[PDB]
Amino acid sequence: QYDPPTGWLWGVRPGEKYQNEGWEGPFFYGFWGSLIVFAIAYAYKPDTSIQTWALEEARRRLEAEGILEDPNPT
Amino acid sequence: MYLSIIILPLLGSVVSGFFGRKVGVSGAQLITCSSVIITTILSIIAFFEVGFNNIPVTINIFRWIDSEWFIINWGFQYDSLTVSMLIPVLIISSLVHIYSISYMSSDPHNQRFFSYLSLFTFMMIILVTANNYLLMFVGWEGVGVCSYLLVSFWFTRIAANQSSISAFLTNRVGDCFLTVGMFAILWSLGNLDYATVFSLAPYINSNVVIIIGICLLIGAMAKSSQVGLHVWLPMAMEGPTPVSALIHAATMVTAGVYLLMRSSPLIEYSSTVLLLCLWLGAITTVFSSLIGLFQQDIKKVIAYSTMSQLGMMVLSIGLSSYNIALFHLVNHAFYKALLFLGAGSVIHAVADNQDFRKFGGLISYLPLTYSVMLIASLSLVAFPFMTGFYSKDFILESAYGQFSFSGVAVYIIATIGAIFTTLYSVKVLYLTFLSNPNGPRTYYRLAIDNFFSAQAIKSYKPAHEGDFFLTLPLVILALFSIFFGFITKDIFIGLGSNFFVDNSLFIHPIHEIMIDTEFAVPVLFKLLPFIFTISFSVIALTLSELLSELVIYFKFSRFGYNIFGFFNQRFLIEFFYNKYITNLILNLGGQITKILDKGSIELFGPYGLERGLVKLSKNISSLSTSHVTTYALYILVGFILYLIYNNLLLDYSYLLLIIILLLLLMMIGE
Amino acid sequence: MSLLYVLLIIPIIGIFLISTIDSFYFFNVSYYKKIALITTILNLIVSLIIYILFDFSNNQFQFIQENLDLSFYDIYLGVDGVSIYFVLLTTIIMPIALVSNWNSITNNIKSYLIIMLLLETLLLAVFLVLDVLLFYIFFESILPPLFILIGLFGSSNKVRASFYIFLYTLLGSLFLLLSILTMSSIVGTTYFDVLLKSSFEYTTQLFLFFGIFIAFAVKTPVWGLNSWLLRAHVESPLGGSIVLAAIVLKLSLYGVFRLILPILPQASLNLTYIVYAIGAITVLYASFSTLRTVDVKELIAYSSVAHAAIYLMGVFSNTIQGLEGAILLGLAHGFVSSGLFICAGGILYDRTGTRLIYFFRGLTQIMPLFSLFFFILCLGNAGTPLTLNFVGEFMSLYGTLERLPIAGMLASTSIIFSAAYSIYMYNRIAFGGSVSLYFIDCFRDLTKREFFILFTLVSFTVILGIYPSFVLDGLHYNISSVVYGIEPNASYLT
Amino acid sequence: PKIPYPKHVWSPAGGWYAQPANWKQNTAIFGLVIFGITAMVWKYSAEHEVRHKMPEPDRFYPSRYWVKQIKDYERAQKEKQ
Amino acid sequence: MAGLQHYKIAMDPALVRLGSMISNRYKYFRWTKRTALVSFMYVVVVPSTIGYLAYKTDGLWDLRAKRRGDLISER
Ligand SMILES: CCCCCCCCCCC(CCCCCCCCCC)(CO[C@H]1O[C@@H](CO)[C@H](O[C@@H]2O[C@@H](CO)[C@H](O)[C@@H](O)[C@@H]2O)[C@@H](O)[C@@H]1O)CO[C@H]1O[C@@H](CO)[C@H](O[C@@H]2O[C@@H](CO)[C@H](O)[C@@H](O)[C@@H]2O)[C@@H](O)[C@H]1O
Ligand SMILES: CCCCCCCCCCCCCCCCCC(=O)OC[C@H](COP(=O)([O-])OCC[N+](C)(C)C)OC(=O)CCCCCCCCCCCCCCCCC
Ligand SMILES: CCCCCCCCCCCCCCCCCC(=O)OC[C@H](COP(=O)(O)OCCN)OC(=O)CCCCCCCCCCCCCCCCC
Repeated sequence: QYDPPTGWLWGVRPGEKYQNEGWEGPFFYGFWGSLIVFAIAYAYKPDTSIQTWALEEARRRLEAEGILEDPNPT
Repeated sequence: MYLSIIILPLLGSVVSGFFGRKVGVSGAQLITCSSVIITTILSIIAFFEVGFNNIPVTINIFRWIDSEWFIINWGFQYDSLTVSMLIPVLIISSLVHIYSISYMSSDPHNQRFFSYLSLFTFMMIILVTANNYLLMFVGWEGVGVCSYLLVSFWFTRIAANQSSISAFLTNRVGDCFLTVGMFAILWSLGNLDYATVFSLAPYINSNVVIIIGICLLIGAMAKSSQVGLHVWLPMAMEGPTPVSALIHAATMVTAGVYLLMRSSPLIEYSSTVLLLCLWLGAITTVFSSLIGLFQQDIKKVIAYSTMSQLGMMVLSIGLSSYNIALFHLVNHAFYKALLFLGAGSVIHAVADNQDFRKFGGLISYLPLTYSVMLIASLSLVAFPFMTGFYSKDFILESAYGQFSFSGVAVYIIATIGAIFTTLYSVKVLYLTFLSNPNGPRTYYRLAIDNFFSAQAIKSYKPAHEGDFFLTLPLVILALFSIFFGFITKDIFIGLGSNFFVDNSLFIHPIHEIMIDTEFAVPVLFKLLPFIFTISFSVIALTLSELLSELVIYFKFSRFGYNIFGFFNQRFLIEFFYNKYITNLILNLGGQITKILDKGSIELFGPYGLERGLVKLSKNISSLSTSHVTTYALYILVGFILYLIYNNLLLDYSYLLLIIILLLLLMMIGE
Repeated sequence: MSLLYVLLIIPIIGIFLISTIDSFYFFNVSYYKKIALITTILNLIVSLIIYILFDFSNNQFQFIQENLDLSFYDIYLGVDGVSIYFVLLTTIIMPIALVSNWNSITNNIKSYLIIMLLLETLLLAVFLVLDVLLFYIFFESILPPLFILIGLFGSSNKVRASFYIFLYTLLGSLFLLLSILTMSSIVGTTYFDVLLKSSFEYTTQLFLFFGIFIAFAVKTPVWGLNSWLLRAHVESPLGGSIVLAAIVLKLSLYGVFRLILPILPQASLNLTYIVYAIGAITVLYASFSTLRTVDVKELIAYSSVAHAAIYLMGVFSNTIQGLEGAILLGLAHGFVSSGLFICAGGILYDRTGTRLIYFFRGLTQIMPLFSLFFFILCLGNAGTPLTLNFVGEFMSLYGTLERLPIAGMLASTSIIFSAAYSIYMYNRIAFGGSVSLYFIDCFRDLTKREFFILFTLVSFTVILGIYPSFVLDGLHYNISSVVYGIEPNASYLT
Repeated sequence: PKIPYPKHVWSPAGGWYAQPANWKQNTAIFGLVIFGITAMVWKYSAEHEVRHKMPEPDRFYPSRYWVKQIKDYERAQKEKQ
Repeated sequence: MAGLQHYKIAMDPALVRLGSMISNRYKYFRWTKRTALVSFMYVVVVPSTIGYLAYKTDGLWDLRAKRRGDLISER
């Protein structure tokens, strides 16, 4: 035998509904909201890290030797 | 498939634990078992795909940590060794999830318990699938956290709280050494990815390899319970029995063994660490086996028995033959998951009780439960032509095969540990099934014998056995303890087997001793462990139920009483630990908070300045009497002092000393 | 109006609206709290816009606005990699600090919000100013608002606490001011772009180093100069404590990058064995001491001391890894210590009215959401992997070990004791028997507010713990500029 | 017997003896969510697995059906004569 | 007791008295033979020992790309 799932989420008794203190508006839409929007813009952000700029130069400089193979020789 | 083996236990653990309200108790059991079984099956295929056809599979997902030289990626790599260790890990985990369907049926926290068991499997799989040391260490810390949460599962019990802190902190000591070890890899090689460390291993400073090698052995020492850091594994038997079987007897304890085996292409070039591998593993065999003989708890005897098998793997690592250690790790895991799960039936059988001094009868009450022990016991003591025979009775021979003082000495040590191995094996078997009933009559009261008059339907409790879910893993594990050892002995031993030509494990040609093991060893020493095993069983079997009083005579002497307790108190490597290590730190913290922080640093600091300056401030103000005649005198004296200083060409140091004096006197009252 | 100047202006507009809205509407207190929260949200939104436009590999200060109307004391703002993430951490933390006190102030709410909003403008100004005197002016400007915050809204011993944090900081800063004035006299200017170009003589660098280090040691704090933290961080209001631990501790760390690494490299190299002895001592003495601390917030306050020693050892490693680890650990400690103070000072202290650990037991039985987040924050405080705390600790400790192995090993031992004190506290509160018999009333679990200021903090540490590249990508080129040394065959190309 | 437990405590793991009347239904929806991610992961692992050795045609290597690296090799290797 | 009403606790007088003694203990520290030695061990000797070892071994080693036939000792 098993019990039915019980418990009050956020302390709200089964009779009533969660009351809003006024922080929910700005926090869920201004704070988190802008944090998802920023995340979307970050996917489209150009990549300006020093590493990828350096790997491209490191590649050619390695292609001048026998370590790597030139896709477009000469 | 290769990456599905990764996420499937993770998903199963997330849904069961974070939505146990939604799927309920049975919903959680359905997902964790299904996700682990589907994952288990895919590993079996991966064994064929990778081990048998020799295709190592590289899978790199995205960079984890990228700083200049360190490029640690969430990369996974399948080779022969990681699929070797994934087989027992998934198989016993499948059998432990299924086994727990019954063991925890009365527990009020089933969803949480099954969530933990699937997270540990995910952390074990991450540990062995990683292609670098840093990502491996995540699973290393992962199984440690999963071990802590599963020991403390009954968190209202104070003694199981102390156990989980012992599990967490003792292992954390090992991880500090391991963390330092990865620093030494990073410092010398630029990164800590496997294909780099082992590509450059034969070429780096020998002293570096010792610095490297020692560190991860200490980390391996903590996670496999070696004589130094070994106290968590038996304390870790405060968790539910399947946790003891899965995490503390067959999978995680074998992480330290796995670390040395994956690092074989590196530590091979350091005999100093390899020699330290040998004797260390040799020591913990007699250390563990002796203590286990004098343990009253069934699980606590078994904990000492795991520590012994792992010690023989650590021993085998020192013999430059890591494949045999790999052979024993898989073989030991099955017999062990058998021994504990079947043991759990015994505790579930009578009263949730596990003390030897109140066990007896039960040979007919639990026929199947007894049978699986005997298969497991003989596999553990390496009875001829069994699963443990092909692994345990090959390490000992390998030690003589290396003809040196270290190789011969550890033989003697291991054989003595092997001698004491069968005694607790006998003690477990005899005192629970083949002995007189030492428990209350409630355990042994069948409805066939008329005892009660009215309450005949109930009040019997005749120590019944378990349901299907409890016995299906018991039967399945029995076959692995008979036929799996023989079937796979050619993959892992063979004569010139090429199962590891992908370099997964590495053996240097100068360190090979396997040829002498098969031929140079003398027949007498090859069959010597069997002679002791089949002999010392009869003395133990004759010392009980036949003589039964020679031992008590030894017990009540002064020599026996001191020996018995010493071995029962586990060599006292926890009394000096608790008092001279743990409480030393606690007193060091006490002294610093009470003498310095709440003490001298306040007196030789803000509090002293506040005391003194208020005193100094009040004395100076007392000279302000508002007596106009007294003020006139002060002006004149200040006038005279300024004339002296400038007219007499005074040293400035005289002036400053005078001011310091005037503060000193003013600092003094009256 | 540069984006950087927008950052300093929004919180000042919020102060204006907070203190004038009653002339346009008895206004409700909820209004003030909503003005203040939205104000910090728009400041976060602007800092996110800046980060999108920010370029990861530029040696020029970015988003600078030309003044050209030179005066004696002008405010120039600019941002590069080393300052960009401290600015983001300040803008993320302060909204969480505002919500963490939504219900627990109940008096002088206007004063609390104005002080909190002013602190945001000052702390942001610290990370954005392009002048060493400008740096000092903002590093110290926060003391009077900090002094009055503790005294207005602090606990029973808030008088001794507010004095300690004011006088410690001033006394140390006065020694930093002396060092800063010597620099401006020799160079004629404290502007970054021209002061870093200069070269100080070794003994000048030596005496410049003591003056600056005395201030940075009071603010780290180092062990033995940390009485103020024990008092202030505990007696402060919860929002104050979050700002004090997650932002104010970082000013000395960011100040090491702008005041000693570029101009005092010889002094830093020749004195590392003194910094490391103090750093090693702080790691052990603090760790042992917090193991015996009985006030839950003081235990969590004392943990900050131990971790601050680890990233203090990193910044003096002269290695790429140590410096990146130091910023990443300082950022990681900002989220995790903020969560642990909300757990202690916000969740436990509001239910019980006490912070003694003796009174807590078995809280998991009635409060499984608190324990779930508390454990994840106790793991992060122990440096467990998949938290940004591990990536920072490992990189910071690797640099410490490589620069000087004896200090690295000792600082490494913190892997044991951080775990030790973090898990031991966790068990005496969440585990370790059934619910404490001292509780007469039963307790409720996390409110929606408490759940979402913890979920937010544990999300930041975990996501950054799995992909720290988000932060490391914008530190690689700028961190490179502060390294001092040369390779035998790469130096002096021709 | 079952130990008494507070009814006011909400735990996401379900609590003391939680089993909702709709447990079978929810266990199916979550399984589907679990299945789809694995399919998403399987598609990833098929695309990005790397192997420097190719399995022989006769051997039991069930991955040749769904991985791209082997399928491209076998497709190209079929062109003989 | 505080500004915001909390739950009713069984505020044990003994534990309350213990937590006040700790907060007030700094006022009662005194210089004695014991307190001078402990305060001199922790503040001077042990730190100066680490400083001695750190000073003496600064630059003693480099592990970077070290090979056989090449030592770790740098000085
Ligand atoms: C967790 C480690 C577990 C334990 C494993 C230890 C394994 C052994 C390593 C020991 C080690 C590694 C550094 C450890 C820390 C580095 C990074 C830390 C860990 C990074 C994670 C520390 O050795 C140091 O010890 C110092 C003691 O003072 C010495 O410094 C100086 O001492 C005085 C002059 O010798 C000065 O007067 C004093 O001014 C210095 O101070 C040096 O011996 C050396 O610097 C290096 O040991 C090696 O050093 C070299 C040179 O000796 C030796 O080579 C030999 O040299 C010829 C004559 O020697 C021999 O003819 C020749 O045959 C051979 O070629 C080796 O044989 C071995 O000894
Ligand atoms: C590194 C920081 C964490 C990163 C990962 C964050 C979580 C990722 C997913 C983890 C797997 C899912 C875990 C679900 C656990 C069950 C749900 C639960 O919390 O129930 C609370 C349960 C409630 O379950 P309950 O249903 O039994 O509650 C009612 C009964 N009482 C209240 C009496 C218990 O509370 C507890 O009893 C335990 C308190 C501590 C909870 C810790 C749970 C694990 C948290 C994640 C561990 C992550 C390990 C990371 C390892 C790092 C490796 C380097
Ligand atoms: C970028 C460079 C910026 C340079 C500075 C520019 C200005 C910065 C702010 C300086 C002071 C501004 C004060 C703003 C509030 C003024 C409006 C006001 O009247 O607020 C009143 C408020 C509540 O009082 P009330 O509502 O009237 O009474 C209700 C009783 N039931 O009562 C209060 O709000 C008082 C709040 C406590 C005091 C403020 C915090 C301590 C400040 C110390 C002042 C000295 C240091 C100044 C530092 C400036 C910034 C560095």
